[PDB]
Amino acid sequence: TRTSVLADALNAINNAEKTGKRQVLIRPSSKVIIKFLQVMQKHGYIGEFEYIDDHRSGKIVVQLNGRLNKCGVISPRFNVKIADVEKWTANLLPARQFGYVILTTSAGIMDHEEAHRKHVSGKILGFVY
Amino acid sequence: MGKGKPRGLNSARKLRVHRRNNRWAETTYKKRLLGTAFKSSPFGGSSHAKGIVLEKIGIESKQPNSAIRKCVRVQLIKNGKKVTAFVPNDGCLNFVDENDEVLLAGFGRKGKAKGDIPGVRFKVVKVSGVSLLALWKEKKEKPRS
Amino acid sequence: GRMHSKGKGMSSSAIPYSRNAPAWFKGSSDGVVEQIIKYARKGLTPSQIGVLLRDAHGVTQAKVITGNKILRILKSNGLAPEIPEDLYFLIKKAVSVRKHLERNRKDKDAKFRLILIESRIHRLARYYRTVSVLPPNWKYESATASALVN
Amino acid sequence: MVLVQDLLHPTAASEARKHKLKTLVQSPRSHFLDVKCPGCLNITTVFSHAQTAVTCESCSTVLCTPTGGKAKLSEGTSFRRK
Amino acid sequence: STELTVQSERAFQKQPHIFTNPKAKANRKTKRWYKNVGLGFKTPKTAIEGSYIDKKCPFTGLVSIRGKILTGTVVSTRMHRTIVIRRDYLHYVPKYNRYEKRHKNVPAHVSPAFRVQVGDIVTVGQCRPISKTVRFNVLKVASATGKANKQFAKF
RNA sequence: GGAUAGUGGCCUACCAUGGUUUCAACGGGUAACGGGGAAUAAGGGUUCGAUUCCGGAGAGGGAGCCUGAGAAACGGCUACCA
RNA sequence: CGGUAAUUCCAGCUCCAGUAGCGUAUAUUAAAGUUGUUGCAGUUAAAAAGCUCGUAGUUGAACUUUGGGUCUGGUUGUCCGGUCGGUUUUUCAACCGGAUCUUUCCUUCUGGCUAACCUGUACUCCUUGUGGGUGCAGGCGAACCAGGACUUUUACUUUGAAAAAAUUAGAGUGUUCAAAGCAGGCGAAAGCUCGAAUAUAUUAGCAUGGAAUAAUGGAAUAGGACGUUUGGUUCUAUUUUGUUGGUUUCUAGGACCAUCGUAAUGAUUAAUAGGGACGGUCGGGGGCAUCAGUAUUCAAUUGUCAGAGGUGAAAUUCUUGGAUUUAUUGAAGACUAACUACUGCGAAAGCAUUUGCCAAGGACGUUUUCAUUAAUCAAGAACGAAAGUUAGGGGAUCGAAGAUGAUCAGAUACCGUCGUAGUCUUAACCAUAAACUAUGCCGACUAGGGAUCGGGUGGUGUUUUUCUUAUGACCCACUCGGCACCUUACGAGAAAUCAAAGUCUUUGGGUUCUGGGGGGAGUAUGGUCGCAAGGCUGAAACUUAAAGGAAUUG
Ligand SMILES: [Mg+2]
Ligand SMILES: [Mg+2]
Ligand SMILES: [Mg+2]
Ligand SMILES: [Mg+2]
Ligand SMILES: [Mg+2]
Ligand SMILES: [Mg+2]
Ligand SMILES: [Mg+2]
Ligand SMILES: [Mg+2]
Ligand SMILES: [Mg+2]
Ligand SMILES: [Mg+2]
Ligand SMILES: [Mg+2]
Ligand SMILES: [Mg+2]
Ligand SMILES: [Mg+2]
Ligand SMILES: [Mg+2]
Ligand SMILES: [Mg+2]
Ligand SMILES: [Mg+2]
Ligand SMILES: [Mg+2]
Ligand SMILES: [Mg+2]
Ligand SMILES: [Mg+2]
Ligand SMILES: [Mg+2]
Ligand SMILES: [Mg+2]
Ligand SMILES: [Mg+2]
Ligand SMILES: [Mg+2]
Ligand SMILES: [Mg+2]
Ligand SMILES: [Mg+2]
Ligand SMILES: [Mg+2]
Ligand SMILES: [Mg+2]
Ligand SMILES: [Zn+2]
Repeated sequence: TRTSVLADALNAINNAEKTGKRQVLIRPSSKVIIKFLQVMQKHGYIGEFEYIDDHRSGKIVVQLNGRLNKCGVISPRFNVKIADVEKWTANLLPARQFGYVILTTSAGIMDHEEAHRKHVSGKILGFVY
Repeated sequence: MGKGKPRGLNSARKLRVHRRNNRWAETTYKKRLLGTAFKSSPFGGSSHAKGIVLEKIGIESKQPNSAIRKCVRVQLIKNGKKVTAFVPNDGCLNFVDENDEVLLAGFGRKGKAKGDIPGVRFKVVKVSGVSLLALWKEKKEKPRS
Repeated sequence: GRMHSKGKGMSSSAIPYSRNAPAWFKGSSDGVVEQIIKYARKGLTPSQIGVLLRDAHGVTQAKVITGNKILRILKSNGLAPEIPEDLYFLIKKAVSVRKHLERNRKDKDAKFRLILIESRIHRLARYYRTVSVLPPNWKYESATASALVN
Repeated sequence: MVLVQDLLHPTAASEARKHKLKTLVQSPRSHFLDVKCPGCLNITTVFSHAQTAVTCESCSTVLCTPTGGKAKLSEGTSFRRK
Repeated sequence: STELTVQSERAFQKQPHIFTNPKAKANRKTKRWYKNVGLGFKTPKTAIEGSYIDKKCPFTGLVSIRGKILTGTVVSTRMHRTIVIRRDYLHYVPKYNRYEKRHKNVPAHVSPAFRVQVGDIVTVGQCRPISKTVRFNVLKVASATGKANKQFAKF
């Protein structure tokens, strides 16, 4: 089966961005996807993206910016206990300096810097660097 | 690829049962879990063993090198098992003599043969309460006969 | 990629953009609903019905014109059968292989398939039991399945 | 189809070419052909992929032999589009 | 489940220290004593309107609910006046950082006030040691029906 | 009901047939007393914890008990084995 | 390392390392991403079960409240130090809240306290005023309680309460330094005086916020939801009728069938998920039934008089009272060529002469239908080449066994000749193969080339030609499904190579399985399965420094 759509989508992104396609298509297209992408937009790893409504399921067209390096997804959505964020981001992203860890939470879908300001953690989805 | 192993947030058991039952091909873990040290390994899973020199043997070594190695068959005290101990340094089985209490050591290799001495897994240390190196170098002297 | 075989098809109906009606294809909701419940009393199944509605008459989907699907129409008039449509069509086939095996003791690749169809049924039954269509503590098989058919 | 395609607006050639499923929107490419039989002066909305030996409204004329894809329209018959 | 007979042992069971006065001539005769249980638990009228005595009921007995107010579904009901509640849960295992779905069946006494069936979810209060294993007492069958009144397809 | 300081299959009568189990029951092993902790030491961990504290046991075994608020005590006793 | 200059043995002088210590042995942790959750491998190095089904497990498409304004609290950078190196605002900021209003309730009431003025009852202490408050009938309740009513339930995460001390980290401090310790510090040195912290420990429970994530649940026989319903039915029952025992009320609270209304009355998709229906097809798929070729054999009758077989170079070996050869048949039980391919189907194993029947099946198409049924799977199963095995039938040729003829130092080995068992089949078993694509299954996405085939579209295309044809058969372009190549690899890879063995130290889509130096060993044992052969399952002791893999040059 097609399991984690988010992953299965971000995989296409990661393939697209690897070759230098200026865009990608993403079949299934969720809230999470869009709130994940929305996050990439707010930092700037991603251009426009255009959610098609198949009178049906979803479908997205992303515009890549040549800025994504990796559009990570961590797989069993591990629960994170606020301090353990530091151990995830340390182990996933290059450097204390720059990068983001896209985590769903009580607050919605933040990145790990926004989630530290708020003082609210939860599950992880993926990351970007 | 999914990479073999399961990845669920609720897997755990199929990890933790898998890693119990793969470990078993890790030879470190198997000896620890099955008490080969205790049930076998002449010394009772122990640093050393006092054991009576039953005879001074000369053991003709494996190939490349060629030398008769000057060893001692022992009878380990506690277990009553018989082993074969090497005697380090020039002669020094001369210093060992016959029917002595001889304290033994592992050779180094966690069982197994040290180098070319085929079927000898032990070094003599103390002969009747001294130390071969103390005899060999003659900093200490033997307690008479 | 198929349930049982290793053949990975997408033989499929597409479904057009419009949840709304294709206006010009006329009739009525009630007229089509009355059209359907004739066919529900003639014995034809939702899947057969909707073909007949589509092929000859101007229906695209009952979903579209009526609002309700078809089984949901038939249920509303008490004309949906005890054993569901899809399951019934498998329970038929099961019998049509259990019958062929009784005659042909030596025939392996049919025994193979019969083990599939049987399993396919127990997939579907176990689904239906959990829905609460078929009552539970009720197994849909072989000996009594011939009686469940006819 | 390399690097930059602007994938929201394909050329209609591609949409017509690609699978009726494998486009931006799954739109089927079947029609409800309004066939007229030689007998009665009345028009049956024949779906082009019927799956059935399609009779008329009442008279047994037999309109379309259901083949695999689109149905062969039985004998010298006439039809409107959709 | 059993049930019904009220007084049918070698002994004949009354609510102890509670009396049904013969000189007095009320309509009920039997002074049905009952307990308000607390912790926001309502006394079901099947207890107070009913007949059975039961030492081990919270409502019609000396059994005092306290401590852990557990819950969970009901797996086994076969025995006399007790139930087996299947209290599923996760178990975290840091060296993996995932979860075991674990089990523990909890045996729990029933006051026949409630009607308990298999595949019913049920809150249940710790109380005295009733029995060997049963340290718990059914307090609230949450799935009272659970599609019991409604099967039932044909319009 | 009996007992117990008291709850209880703790014991007894009569009755019912339950109870646990591949979410490892039961069995076996443990060169296993449990925990605090220890060593190792990026993160995740592994192995150790007889041992200064906290629990639990035991006083050669296995029993049985007196006194006593508190003992199934053993720098109490009775016995049998060794 | 050591065969007379041994830089490795053994001694002197040098010298190195550590140094009141350092060695040795066994554990053990690290190193070991050589146990791997993070984080390994499995085409060939060890490693994908022969295949499919399959319960538990684990995992599982998308969809329901988004956005905009309006004020209002902070919190550091700013703008000067407005100041006696520190402090208080503004010109400004981002950031985090809070209240709300937006088709919007945050759980709702029976009452207590209604703080407040939405007020306006006398209207004015009073700069010409809506600056300002003595003030109480209607009444905004969030300013709190104190009791109902009943909560969809979890996971998840928050801060909190708790997680004995020592330990652990860690603040304070002149034990002389420290390791530590809980000490200490300052006077007239007549008395006074700071300390003895903080943090962690995340497993479970308890507390409260949050509502993404994930599950779970609700109205589709509505027995549904509400209430000016209007009847009722069962109540329950306290408060006054002087106080007890009633009976029935008024009534206020249950609960339960009616009927009158109110509302937008109530089902999300219809996953390039899946199943199932239909359609035309397709196939060397399977079972059961027949037909062939034609073949080899024996035998018959037939014919023709010296050899024919065999040879690996060479021989042996057979008949002649025509064996062989020539021709007609017969029986038997075989196979089922040529086509036959980088073709088809089948879960694999495997499957090609014929028709027939029996059911099944993939793809396809489909404005069909159900609506989460799905993927993978320890237990369990189903099949499963050949051989083998019992038990039947047949036995042509080859043909494990055997005989036997040569050769070679010899050779029960090739070759040679024959030739039981089988081969073939039927009824049982067995259950393994280099059952090998030595590549688990599903899932997605990355690169072109041209082809290749099984489906499907379009071409005033060409030809068929029975005049237009219409099928057929191509060409050409593109498409769903199948089976494989070429080049660069910028991607992989130890490389061979691989468009998957890619999207992996820039490490996480889901799942099952297997491997942890070599051997010992697929052995010993014990199960368990088998008629047995044997299978499945599966050890260590002991042993050893390499065993491999791939490639390079020889
Ligand atoms: Mg030699
Ligand atoms: Mg597919
Ligand atoms: Mg499957
Ligand atoms: Mg009692
Ligand atoms: Mg012990
Ligand atoms: Mg321990
Ligand atoms: Mg201890
Ligand atoms: Mg001990
Ligand atoms: Mg102690
Ligand atoms: Mg002693
Ligand atoms: Mg004693
Ligand atoms: Mg004592
Ligand atoms: Mg003593
Ligand atoms: Mg280690
Ligand atoms: Mg490895
Ligand atoms: Mg291999
Ligand atoms: Mg989802
Ligand atoms: Mg410290
Ligand atoms: Mg012959
Ligand atoms: Mg072919
Ligand atoms: Mg042929
Ligand atoms: Mg299995
Ligand atoms: Mg065979
Ligand atoms: Mg032979
Ligand atoms: Mg095998
Ligand atoms: Mg293999
Ligand atoms: Mg090995
Ligand atoms: Zn007609």
